[PDB]
Amino acid sequence: GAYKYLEELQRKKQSDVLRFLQRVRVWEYRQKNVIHRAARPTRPDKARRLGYKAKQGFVIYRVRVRRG
Amino acid sequence: RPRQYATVSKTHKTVSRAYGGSRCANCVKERIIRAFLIEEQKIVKKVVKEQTEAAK
Amino acid sequence: KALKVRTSATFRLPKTLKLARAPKYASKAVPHYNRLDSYKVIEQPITSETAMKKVEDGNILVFQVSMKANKYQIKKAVKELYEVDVLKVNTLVRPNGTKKAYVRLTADYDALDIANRIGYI
Amino acid sequence: GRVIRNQRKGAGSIFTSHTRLRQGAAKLRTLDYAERHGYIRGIVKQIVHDSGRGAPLAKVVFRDPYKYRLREEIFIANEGVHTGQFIYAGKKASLNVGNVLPLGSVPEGTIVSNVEEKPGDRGALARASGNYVIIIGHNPDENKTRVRLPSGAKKVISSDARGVIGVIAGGGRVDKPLLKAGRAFHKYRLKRNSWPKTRGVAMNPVDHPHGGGNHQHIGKASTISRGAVSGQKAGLIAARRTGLLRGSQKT
Amino acid sequence: NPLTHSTPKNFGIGQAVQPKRNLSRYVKWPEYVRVQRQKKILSIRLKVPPTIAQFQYTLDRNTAAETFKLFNKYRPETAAEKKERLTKEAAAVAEGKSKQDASPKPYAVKYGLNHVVALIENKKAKLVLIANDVDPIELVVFLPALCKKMGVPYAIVKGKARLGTLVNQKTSAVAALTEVRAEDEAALAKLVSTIDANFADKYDEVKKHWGGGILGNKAQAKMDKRAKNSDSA
RNA sequence: UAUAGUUUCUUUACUUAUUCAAUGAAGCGGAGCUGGAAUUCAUUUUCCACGUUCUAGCAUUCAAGGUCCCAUUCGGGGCUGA
RNA sequence: GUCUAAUUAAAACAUAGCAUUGCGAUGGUCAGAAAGUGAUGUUGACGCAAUGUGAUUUCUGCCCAGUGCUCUGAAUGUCAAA
Repeated sequence: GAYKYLEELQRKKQSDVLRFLQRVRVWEYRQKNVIHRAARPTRPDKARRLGYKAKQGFVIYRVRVRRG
Repeated sequence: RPRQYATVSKTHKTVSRAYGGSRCANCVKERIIRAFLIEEQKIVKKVVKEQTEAAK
Repeated sequence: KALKVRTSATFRLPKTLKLARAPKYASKAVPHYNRLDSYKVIEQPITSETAMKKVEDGNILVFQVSMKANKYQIKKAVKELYEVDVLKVNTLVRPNGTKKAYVRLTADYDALDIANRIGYI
Repeated sequence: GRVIRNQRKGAGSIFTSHTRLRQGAAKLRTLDYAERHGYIRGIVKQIVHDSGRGAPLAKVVFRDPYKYRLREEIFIANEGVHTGQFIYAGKKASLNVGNVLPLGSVPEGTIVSNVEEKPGDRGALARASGNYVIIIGHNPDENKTRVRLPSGAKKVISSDARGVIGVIAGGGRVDKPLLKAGRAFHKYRLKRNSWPKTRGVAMNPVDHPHGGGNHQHIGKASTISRGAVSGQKAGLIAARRTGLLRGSQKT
Repeated sequence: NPLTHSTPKNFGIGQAVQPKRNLSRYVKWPEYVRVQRQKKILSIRLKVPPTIAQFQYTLDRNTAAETFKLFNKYRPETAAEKKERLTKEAAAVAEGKSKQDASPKPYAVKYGLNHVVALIENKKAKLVLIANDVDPIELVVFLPALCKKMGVPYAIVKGKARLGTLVNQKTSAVAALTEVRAEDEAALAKLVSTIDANFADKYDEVKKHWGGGILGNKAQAKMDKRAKNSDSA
């Protein structure tokens, strides 16, 4: 199994690798629109914890909202 | 009026001269002269730079 | 291999193969019959002494007409229903809400003849 | 209490500028390549009056280097410019009036106008009638040019910044009195709605802080802080001193 | 000939309306282009951490062709041959009653990420291939360390699309071999020794070394100018 | 007073984050030719320019020319010109 | 010249003129719940904004203690959260 590794590694968020990855992906999301499609997710481990089964009829939408 | 300038003929809207119904005759004369003369003067500038750069 | 060329710094949308529709089935499955035929543009004549002076002297028919109709329709409908030829058409909206049409023929035909053929006068 | 005039002035339904007869925005040519590596010639075709503006304008015409096209610009005319006049804009251009040299290309004591404080703004400082900028000196290393601005102030801008040489036309405009509320009326009729002006001290206290009383009088002081707010700011904002000017500004 | 002339135009600054040139450099591209370009740019500028750029040290194309030839030998089956296989199996179970073993044993490549990870943690693998082009990199950043801890030989190779071509899919993100025929086990050992010299043995030092920190052409040129002018002697 | 470590703070520096402005995102940066200045202590260090200024004209047709192919034919393409 | 339409047309308001104040645009004044938002601003100190006085002539005196506005920061001063 790999989703277990993914889950623990995504828990290690103040590790250097993940905070780097975070920096990058936030740059690119921010350069994209506010509500914008994703045809695959970013955390398949998580989408699978929650109900995502990678078949036809499931959709990811990445969305950012102001803060405060 | 400017659609009667459509229904009328080329004879009414124009003269037999270059730059006919657009520019005055005297302005035409002026720019003809100016063309000829500064072309000649550009030739002269060219040959002056030519002989100078060839000497040096 | 090396890259393409580009003369203008504008990047426009490409053109793209625009398919059409012939899709799989029909939207309504029955073509509606003619919304506006002669037997609907011409409802009834008019027989007021004014319009009868007209049809007597001026060689003019006077009809009552749908609000959806126009002069081409009226002309064609008259040419069909009455086997005549028609010179011109002047229409108005009667303030009872209807349309009225003054219809002038050629000098060949006679409006009196075709009206007392129709069976009003 | 009400919202007052100075606060209504910012929404501005009626206070907007009356921008009909204005021939366009009087901006410089864009700083593309020819200007920053050589020069380029245009021609002043016609000087005209801009409404709301005391300084005239000069419809200049250039050529497009990239296309058979005749991009026309609008320059603020300096004193001496005339029709049919060749305007040379760029870096290796010659120092005569009407040209658009940069400040690293001009020497000290040079007199310019319609200057940029940031290259590519297409026109700024010294745009009004009679006014000019004076070059003071340079720092080519750390390419910076010191300039004196009509306030009397000193500023330091990119020596790659541009500016027309000479002084803006229309000078001596305010050396003449108007004599007439009607002259003022028409002037502001073409500029905007800031005329006439009522006095708060003659208003009611609902209408202005200085208003009210059984005499026209202010009460508190007319010197207000910059740490005040909308509705408190009616008078002398952040005034360091006050009254008649008894000697040198000492700036 | 005597009518043809030589005009030549001066394309300088005030003259000769400039001609068509290749402005590939000065284009207003769209946002998706800008995003992916600046994305890779930023992901080289930043000080990448060693467990990334553990990638970016990929396999040279020669041994790549070798290993892919090998895997194409040990390719899996498609639907048509699976169908006829099990038709034969039906015939044999019907007439000979061979207990689902009339067909032979297959030798094929193992693909699938969790398949492969359990294969490794059980140590049934002979070789592992890993793709570098992966967009969620978290899926694969651990596979190397795991393969090391287990003692398995791994390699990073170019093309998850290549793995997909190999394995009848679009992508695979991973591949591995666990059981091979004796006709090729020797080439397998050779290839593995080469790989282990390339990737497995250098695990410690690449794990130590931080990547990135790289600058553009304009900036590197300016740094060169400044540095040679400062160290002028 | 010198130290191998952790530490705080001051200053400075870098660009990709972020921020600002412009444009139809047109000429960025580096190097290289040419000429000039340039003194060279071998052999070149470098630095400057690298097509436009008497004149209210004109400047456009993948550029004319030069060169190489095709298939001559109506022509057609490439490189250079840049 | 203007205003209290329907009891106050005036010495009131405005006015030109005088003076002061802020602002060199990363700005001053103002607006918006917010915003990759706006007015001044198609603007640039002979300008914008804010105040006061009220043609011209002649003069605008003493007071910075108090209340405001402001300019100074080395300080056994005070002094929040972190």
